[PDB]
Amino acid sequence: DLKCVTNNLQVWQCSWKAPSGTGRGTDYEVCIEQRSRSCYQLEKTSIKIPALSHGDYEITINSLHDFSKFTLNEQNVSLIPDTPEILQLSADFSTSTLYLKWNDRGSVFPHRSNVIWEIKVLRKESMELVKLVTHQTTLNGKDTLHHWSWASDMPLECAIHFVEIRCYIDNLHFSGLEEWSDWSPVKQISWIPDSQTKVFPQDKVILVGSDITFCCVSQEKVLSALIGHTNCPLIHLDGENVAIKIRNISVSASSGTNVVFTTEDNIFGTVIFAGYPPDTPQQLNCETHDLKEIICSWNPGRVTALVGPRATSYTLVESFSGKYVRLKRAEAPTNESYQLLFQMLPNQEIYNFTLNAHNPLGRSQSTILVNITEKVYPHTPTSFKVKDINSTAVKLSWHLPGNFAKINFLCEIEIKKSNSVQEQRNVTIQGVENSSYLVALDKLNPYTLYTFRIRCSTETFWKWSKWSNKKQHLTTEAS
Ligand SMILES: *[C@H]1O[C@H](CO[C@H]2O[C@@H](C)[C@@H](O)[C@@H](O)[C@@H]2O)[C@@H](O[C@@H]2O[C@H](CO)[C@@H](O[C@@H]3O[C@H](CO)[C@@H](O)[C@H](O)[C@@H]3O)[C@H](O)[C@H]2NC(C)=O)[C@H](O)[C@H]1NC(C)=O
Ligand SMILES: *[C@@H]1O[C@H](CO[C@@H]2O[C@@H](C)[C@@H](O)[C@@H](O)[C@@H]2O)[C@@H](O[C@@H]2O[C@H](CO)[C@@H](O)[C@H](O)[C@H]2NC(C)=O)[C@H](O)[C@H]1NC(C)=O
Ligand SMILES: *[C@@H]1O[C@H](CO)[C@@H](O[C@@H]2O[C@H](CO)[C@@H](O)[C@H](O)[C@H]2NC(C)=O)[C@H](O)[C@H]1NC(C)=O
Ligand SMILES: *[C@@H]1O[C@H](CO)[C@@H](O[C@@H]2O[C@H](CO)[C@@H](O)[C@H](O)[C@H]2NC(C)=O)[C@H](O)[C@H]1NC(C)=O
Repeated sequence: DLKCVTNNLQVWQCSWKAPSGTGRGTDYEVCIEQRSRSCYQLEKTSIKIPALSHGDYEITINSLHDFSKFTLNEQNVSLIPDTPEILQLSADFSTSTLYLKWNDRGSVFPHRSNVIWEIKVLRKESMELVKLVTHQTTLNGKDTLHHWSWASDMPLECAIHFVEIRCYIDNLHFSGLEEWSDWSPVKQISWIPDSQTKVFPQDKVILVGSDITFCCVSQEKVLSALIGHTNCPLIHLDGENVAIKIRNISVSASSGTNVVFTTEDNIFGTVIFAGYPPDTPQQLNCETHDLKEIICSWNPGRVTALVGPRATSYTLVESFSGKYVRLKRAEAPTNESYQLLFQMLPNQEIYNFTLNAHNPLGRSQSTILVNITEKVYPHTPTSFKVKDINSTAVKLSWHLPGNFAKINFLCEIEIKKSNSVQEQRNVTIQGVENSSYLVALDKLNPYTLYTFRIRCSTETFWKWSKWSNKKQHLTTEAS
């Protein structure tokens, strides 16, 4: 009943059967005959002989007295890897995820061989939760450190979690059978009940239509729990501790849906918010009243169903300039659409806008490049009259705010006769200082119950302006 094993492809640690004819406490003498000629003097069963890759052996055993029918051979062997050992297991309770780190002792293992790690996670010694398999190679017999994490489906607070690990080493050039290592000694992480919250998780957020479980630690029996008028069966974890699985979570209200666990005397609970990420900002356009600042207005799409301290946030970043601007919003006192302001940079005249949107569930973006000039929108004129030199027609003078000393206009002036006709004419004027302007007409009918009206334009092509206060100051008719 002999047997040979090995943990390094280098040495074979054999151990034969019991005694045939001699009693207990006998010494032994074994020899190994292949090509060499070395013998041994043993006191037990094991022998630990050098490993023979390709080649046969000839093993002679003697009982050391009252002899011995002991003769056998050796070719392959049986490969049992050195039981791995967990380096350090830790948790991030906020995200309720596990961190494992161990070191394959590749260093004490010769050839580049492939290895199979198997990680196992139990929630209570018994129940099995995740089962991982990664495959790789014993890196040039160097100790290589491995990392593995997992975000539990249940909060790490309301149940103990053990984690073991073992491996399989397949060496392409080994002939013996290759068995699995032992399971790494157990490494567990349990939370010490030390808080106010007994219900997990607190005030989380999830994509509507997802699945989620809720913890509840306690020392007094839990009678029942419900989401919203719902009453979920109780999953019985370990000391009158309870869990509840929830499926296809539905859109929460402005205030997150509630989850209450209830006991004999008291009641506990948390809240949950199910919404959507933000929609890609639709209809992103940036115009300009004056060539000083830009107005990028946009409209959000689907309502995130998340508001308040988790209302979707917007940020306008400029490509080259690098300047940005994160608009903070009131708690929805805006209506549907909203905009933001971006001060023009001197000597730019082209902006590569990208409106960013953030949300505790997702992010979106809509970018729009522009020639600020081609996108100008003048504000309506102000405070103008109708006076001139003595004769002929009238010389108008209008006031329009901003900075346009650089370009020209196409302010079309409409002249309306005595409640009948209205021909059209336009005179071009350059940009002046932050002040009024001075135009001109030609040969107009003195009085004749005439009326005026004005609307502008720009050298660049875009929106016109709001009409101004309609005036009808008839100069002199009889003298
Ligand atoms: C304003 O528009 C520009 C467009 O101009 C750029 O277009 C890109 C595609 C490239 O040819 C670049 O040379 C032009 O200037 C937006 O450009 C964004 O550029 C970044 C570069 O970091 C792109 O991301 C990159 O993507 C590659 C592979 O996809 C990665 O390897 C890089 O690491 C990097 O992540 C990005 O796709 C471009 N944006 C989009 C979505 O078009 C620019 O983003 C925008 N203004 C800003 C700053 O937001
Ligand atoms: C998740 O639920 C929806 C339907 O939700 C409904 O409205 C809720 C507010 C609540 O009152 C629920 O009880 C209601 O049932 C499921 O939608 C159906 O999905 C099937 C396919 O799965 C589809 O054929 C039907 O047309 C859908 N019905 C409609 C219009 O809602 C959805 O299936 C559930 N989640 C999953 C993945 O099964
Ligand atoms: C490797 O070597 C020994 C040598 O005895 C193996 O024993 C042989 O096993 C095979 C398969 O069972 C048989 O066909 C042979 O008859 C056995 N002996 C001979 C002739 O060599 C042993 O099973 C192998 N593995 C171990 C445990 O080392
Ligand atoms: C930004 O837009 C303006 C308007 O298109 C550009 O200025 C014009 O440039 C063209 C050359 O293609 C000239 O013919 C026009 O006379 C210019 N407009 C006027 C009258 O001011 C400007 O070049 C654009 N920015 C850049 C450099 O791409």
